[PDB]
Amino acid sequence: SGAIYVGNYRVVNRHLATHNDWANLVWEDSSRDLLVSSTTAQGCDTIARCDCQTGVYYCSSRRKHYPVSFSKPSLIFVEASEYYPARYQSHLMLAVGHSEPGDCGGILRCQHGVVGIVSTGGNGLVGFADVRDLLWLDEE
Ligand SMILES: COc1ccccc1-c1nnco1
Ligand SMILES: [Zn+2]
Repeated sequence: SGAIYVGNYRVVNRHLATHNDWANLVWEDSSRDLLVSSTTAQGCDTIARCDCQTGVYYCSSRRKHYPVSFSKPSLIFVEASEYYPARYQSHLMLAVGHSEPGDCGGILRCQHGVVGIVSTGGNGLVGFADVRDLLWLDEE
């Protein structure tokens, strides 16, 4: 689990969104596993605006933050797992690292702020849903 709280937005994995998120929907995209809902209180997370490929992510299944190199946001095949079917996911970045389903929502951060959230895993890779292209999270 986990979310990004920027301005009056809450950013979550689409597959973990709650009824409240859907009842306060701003934007969602199945292809990216992202959903954004509106918040009553202002958040303080800063979204990275950059093309960094190094950062640190939170892995809840190890209670650890790991430094990682990560790839460019791309359209990648995600294999079937115990709880989820095989599908293509867009705006996905991969790193070599540990990820289990319950790690979804863990923050990836660089020196510029939040890059994205854990979204996929398998075969010793961790996949992150990028948010750095969603420039509107910074306004309105
Ligand atoms: C961090 O995510 C995973 C790690 C391992 C296996 C599957 C997943 C996953 N796939 N879709 C959602 O979670
Ligand atoms: Zn950066």
